[PDB]
Amino acid sequence: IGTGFPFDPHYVEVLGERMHYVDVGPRDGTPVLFLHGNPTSSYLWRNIIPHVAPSHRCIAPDLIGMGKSDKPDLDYFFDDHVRYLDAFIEALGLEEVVLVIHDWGSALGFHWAKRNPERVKGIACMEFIRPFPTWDEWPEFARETFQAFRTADVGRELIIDQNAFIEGALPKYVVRPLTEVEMDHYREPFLKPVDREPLWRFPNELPIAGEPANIVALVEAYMNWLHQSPVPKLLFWGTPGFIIPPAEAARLAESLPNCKTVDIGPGLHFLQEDNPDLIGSEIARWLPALHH
Ligand SMILES: [Cl-]
Repeated sequence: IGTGFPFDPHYVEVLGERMHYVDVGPRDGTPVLFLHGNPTSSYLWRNIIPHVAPSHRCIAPDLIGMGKSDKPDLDYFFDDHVRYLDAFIEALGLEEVVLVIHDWGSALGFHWAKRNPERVKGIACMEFIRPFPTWDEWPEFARETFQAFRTADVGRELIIDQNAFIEGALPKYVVRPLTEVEMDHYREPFLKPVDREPLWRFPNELPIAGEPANIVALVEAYMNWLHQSPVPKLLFWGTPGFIIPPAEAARLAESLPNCKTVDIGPGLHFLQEDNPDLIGSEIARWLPALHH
């Protein structure tokens, strides 16, 4: 599995701040927009993009406060990310897109699709955010971890002061061991502790046990949209998975219209780090029939 990031940097200024992004492939078609989540960056997509770039434009931004993007002193609420990504998409002049989304990138992507349904020609998703109506829906062995993340004292200590999301959760939810070179690419945005604010606000925004109410309502809304939308969908899942276990992937296969599911083998949350070549090859194979 490749550890390098052989993508030229691109930058766009939106809402006073520079956002970094990958931009490769042809300009005369429908772009494929790749949205990472917490605590990652476009680095997460590095081994997937090369499968898709031959046929389609690949655009992979670093969310505001993450990756090589600028790091304003924001609260980094979901709503902040929405503002920055909405502006990013318009700054690039995108019209119709295909989305490839994970974690908070999936909340952003599904929320954008719900608001812009005629501009979404397909959604490839994996380990995506859905409501967890009670802590019981949450993976058992991570309930204590995320309950502690979701506090103003202990959660800040762990995630900001001790970098637990990077040093702990990230490698814990990849089945294969991440290498030190890969870990250094994920560490680099967050070398200064104060810059870890998004890594803490994100778990506090997760729709779990009814809280926070604004995010539960928005996530419920995009999931209701998704369940009624005819848009083509490609859902990657692993075993045991994390926020989409195998049984949920199978329910979604039956319940979401025009949905193809792909078993990637072993995986937890960051499926891209366990089987990037199958994810990329399957996205590439699925794109042509979306054009018409
Ligand atoms: Cl999170």
